[PDB]
Amino acid sequence: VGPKEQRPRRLDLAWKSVETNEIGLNEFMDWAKMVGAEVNMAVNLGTRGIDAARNLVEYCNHPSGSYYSDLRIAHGYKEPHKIKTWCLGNEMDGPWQIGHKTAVEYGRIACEAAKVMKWVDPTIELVVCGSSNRNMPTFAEWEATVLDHTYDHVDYISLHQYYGNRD
Amino acid sequence: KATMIIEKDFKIAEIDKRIYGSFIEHLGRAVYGGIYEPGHPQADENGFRQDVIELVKELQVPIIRYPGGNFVSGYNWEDGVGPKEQRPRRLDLAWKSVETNEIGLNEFMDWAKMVGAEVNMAVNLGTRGIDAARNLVEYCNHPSGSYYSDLRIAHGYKEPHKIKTWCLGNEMDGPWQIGHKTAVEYGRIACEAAKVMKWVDPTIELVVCGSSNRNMPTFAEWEATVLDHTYDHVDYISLHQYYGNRDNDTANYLALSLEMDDFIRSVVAIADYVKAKKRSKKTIHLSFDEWNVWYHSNEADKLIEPWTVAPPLLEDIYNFEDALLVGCMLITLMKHADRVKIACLAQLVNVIAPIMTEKNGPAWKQTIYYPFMHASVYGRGVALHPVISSPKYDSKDFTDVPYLESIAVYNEEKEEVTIFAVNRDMEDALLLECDVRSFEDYRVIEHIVLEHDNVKQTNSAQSSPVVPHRNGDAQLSDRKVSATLPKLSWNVIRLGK
Amino acid sequence: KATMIIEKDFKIAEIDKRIYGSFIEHLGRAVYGGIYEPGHPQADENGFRQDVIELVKELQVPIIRYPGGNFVSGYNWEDGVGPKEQRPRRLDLAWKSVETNEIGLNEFMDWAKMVGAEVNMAVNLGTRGIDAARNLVEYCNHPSGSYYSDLRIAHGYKEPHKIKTWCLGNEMDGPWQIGHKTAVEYGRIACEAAKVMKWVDPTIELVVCGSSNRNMPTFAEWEATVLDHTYDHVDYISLHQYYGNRDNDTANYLALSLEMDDFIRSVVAIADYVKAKKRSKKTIHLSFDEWNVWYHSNEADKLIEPWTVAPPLLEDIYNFEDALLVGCMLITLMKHADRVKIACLAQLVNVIAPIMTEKNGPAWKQTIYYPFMHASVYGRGVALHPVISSPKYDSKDFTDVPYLESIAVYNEEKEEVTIFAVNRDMEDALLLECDVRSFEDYRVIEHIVLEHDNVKQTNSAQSSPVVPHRNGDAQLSDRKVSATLPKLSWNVIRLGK
Repeated sequence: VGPKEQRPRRLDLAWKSVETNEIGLNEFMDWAKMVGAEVNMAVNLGTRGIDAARNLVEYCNHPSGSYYSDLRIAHGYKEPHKIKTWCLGNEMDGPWQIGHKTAVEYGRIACEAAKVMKWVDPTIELVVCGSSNRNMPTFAEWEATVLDHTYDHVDYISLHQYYGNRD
Repeated sequence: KATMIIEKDFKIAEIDKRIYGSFIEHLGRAVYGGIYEPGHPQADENGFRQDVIELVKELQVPIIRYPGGNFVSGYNWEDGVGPKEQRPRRLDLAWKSVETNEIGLNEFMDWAKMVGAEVNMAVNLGTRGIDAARNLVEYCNHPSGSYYSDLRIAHGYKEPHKIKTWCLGNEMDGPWQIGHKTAVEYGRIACEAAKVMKWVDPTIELVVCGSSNRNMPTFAEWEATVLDHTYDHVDYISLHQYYGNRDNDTANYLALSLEMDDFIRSVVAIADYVKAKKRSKKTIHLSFDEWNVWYHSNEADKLIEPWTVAPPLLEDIYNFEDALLVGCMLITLMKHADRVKIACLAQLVNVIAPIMTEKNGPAWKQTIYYPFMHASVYGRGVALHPVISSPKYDSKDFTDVPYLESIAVYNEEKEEVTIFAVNRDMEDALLLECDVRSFEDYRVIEHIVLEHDNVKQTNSAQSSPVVPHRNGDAQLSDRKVSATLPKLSWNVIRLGK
Repeated sequence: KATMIIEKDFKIAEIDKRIYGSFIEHLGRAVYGGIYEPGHPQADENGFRQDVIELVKELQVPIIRYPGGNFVSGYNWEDGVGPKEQRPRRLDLAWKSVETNEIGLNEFMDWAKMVGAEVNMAVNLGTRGIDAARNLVEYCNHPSGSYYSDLRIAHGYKEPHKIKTWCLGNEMDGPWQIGHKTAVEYGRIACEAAKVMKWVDPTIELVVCGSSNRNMPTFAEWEATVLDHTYDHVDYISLHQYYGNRDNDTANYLALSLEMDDFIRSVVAIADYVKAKKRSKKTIHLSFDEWNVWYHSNEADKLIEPWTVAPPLLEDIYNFEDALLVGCMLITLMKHADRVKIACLAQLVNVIAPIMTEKNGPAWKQTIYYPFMHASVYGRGVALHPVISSPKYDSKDFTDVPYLESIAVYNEEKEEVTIFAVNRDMEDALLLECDVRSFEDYRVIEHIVLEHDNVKQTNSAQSSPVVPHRNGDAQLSDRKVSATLPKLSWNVIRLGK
């Protein structure tokens, strides 16, 4: 976010690419508007945590009169994005994931992130990470533990599945 | 009388030269007044003491661990790079000193280059974690075209440092450590740090922290748990050990290398337990990345007031018997060349060091400099398995202590065989006979001896009564080397042709 | 071509003769129809087959594990003692057989005495626990003057059996085991059983259960936990391993001893990890108390209906390649004489066995009998460290497999050196040259060879095509023994003087 000359070039470790950040969340919201879609925004719970989660909700959803909401206004977006549905991280059970967490570690951070996000904006919904797929050795055990930690604060649990005709 | 077989075909392993490594921490006068002293008449254009540079070069130290040690666990690497006016003064909680960060990692790399050493760089896993670890690898090793690599270029270092071997934190099991972690907490963060560092640069190697010493209540349990968490992502596990003669029992003191031997075997066993538990084809080796005599300066250190710059901490003044024990420790590393691949004499300058300096004044060699120098210079090649028969003795803490501690190293390229030997006998000479039928056309080049009548004799800036001579009597006749090892002596018998 | 140095002074350790042990379970026809067959023409007045007794004596088996194995985990020792009329018929759930208990422990001890073997007695820690453990030690070992010792006397056995070495249960990690226990559950009960057994008789030694197999999901973790719970009270940890050639790949099959070597090294590492964790001075050794080829009889056993008496279970008929692998396994045990102190060929009679019987008929020697006999008879003394240079091959599961598997054993009292050697090569002879300089005045006594052109050839009661000959060409010349090891052969090269 903010002026392009101040956006850093980063090493994206997920896909081993250099990410320029020439597109960030405000430009993506502009694109989504053009195609008539709302956005299901994911927050980083790999290298980051609860403070970044509340601040991003505030930046996106709080109208004005705080540092992060007034920042979004300064960046050229007077009206809040008012994002309804958010993902609490991504595929956190994966040994290939940046900042992988066990089901307990993830459940705990997701619970605490969910709380602060909803205190910023109680209209939102939260999605907690399921297993990366049905074949994970932690399949089902993961979902149970994660929901045990987050149930009262979240709305959905995720599933991921891909198929292929390799034979 | 003792005997030895010296058979080319009974080999332990090629010695990894990194067993002759060392270590510099931002501790006391190791950096400030040690390697770096801008006011000194013999300082170079960048403030580095040229006399110290020459003393390190003569040791041929291949690798130096940096910047800690307990210091790293509270250190921010960014505080020591870039223009000096923007580097903050910090309270170093490890050594209760004010660290100016006038030396940071780029200046240390410049120093290391001058002494011909690569750097074994440690990352902070005490107050910091995985993000700082990836960014530091990127800063050091990624060529260009990212924020951190281009930052290093801007700071005046166009070519990457290309650091090969990194430490995942320091002594994290210690209750005295900044950001101490349990074995599980450490295993987990080390695993995740290892991953991101290797994704930045897959050519690197990683060292995971062992116990701070063999006496920790979590000893062995720690290593097992840590390796269980990190095995597939790391390359070495570390061991630390210091010794001291706090009860004036020389016989027992010189036997302490047998304990180091068992310590090594124990940690090897743990690595091989975890290898089997994981069904891994990869073998983890050992980095003995702190070892030395350390005890003499304990009481003086207790009087140092906190929050000075470069206090005179850990300034052990070593004596002759300390040199003998260091010699036994070196032989012990060589005899584990199959599994100990890196070792660091802790530390290189001023701090429990073979090299000592005085402000605006001379640099000089402690007693321990000599066996270290001999092992480093003459101990490259293949470590051979000794089948020794030696007489033995009992001490307070040890039974069946051989008077003879020895090994031979064969260097095929130089066509040399070197026998390192300590005679621990406090009263009598030891008549060593080595069966060298395996080596044809070899002769004795020289027999170096380090001895002194008084085991408590030290060296100093003023005078060095403890120094090697080359009047050993080793002789080679019908495929037998016969040598007289004086009482309480370190010996280096060099053969050639 | 291959070379080998046979250096007197480069020694592994004295071989404990108990590495030539075996094992009889109440399984199939091992007891009923094996050691014990009333009315057999060769049966003695106690019903034991004399022909089997002689075949066992010729193997010189020093120790025999009994009575299980999976059987012991559901067995009540009291059911097999006292007057036969009061012994109950039980459902043995291990092998789905009706056990009559016509043989119990006192009759087994009578048999063991006749073959000159001590008994390694196993206790039930599946359905039973510490009380039955102490009571059985008391029954067997306490002289008199207590209920259980006087009971043994009343049963006809005045002198105590004085059993030295006891197994704390059987295969307790196995999901197929009666009263399976987790490593913590097993460690705790084994600890508490060990204590009470040694309080009855402090002269005993105890063996704790390892993993039932290298492939168990709890492998290595199990041993570490179990030893963590039992270290101070026990003496050995067990390993079990079986092999088979289920994909008709001989070259891969003969390399399987490299896996056994790794398994042993792995379990030794675990013991030494726990030793260090405990700061113990005691070293735990290994009892390899089940090992063999086992696979031929798998399909046949599936047809056996439950609840018969003495069914023909596990009746592998071995072939020549099986004997070669057995030879490689024996050499592997000798190579680890320093830490493997007991081993048991599983099992001794009928069940996966070197000795097979027919009812009212003959007893005969399987292919595997021969290498076992050679190893037991000629492999007493000190195992020497093998220094060998052999050509090598790759197979499906193994890389750098040496064509030569060999070790020499030096018996100083007999002034003999025995070289055991397998040539795994499926096409070519190996020309072995052994440097015997350290054995002045030794000559070749004999060179035994087990070879057969068809690896799938078996022996039977009617003929034995697979038998040793003494036409090996080993010869001494200029301090060097040269011997041709035929393709796919087991070789015993005996030297003396």
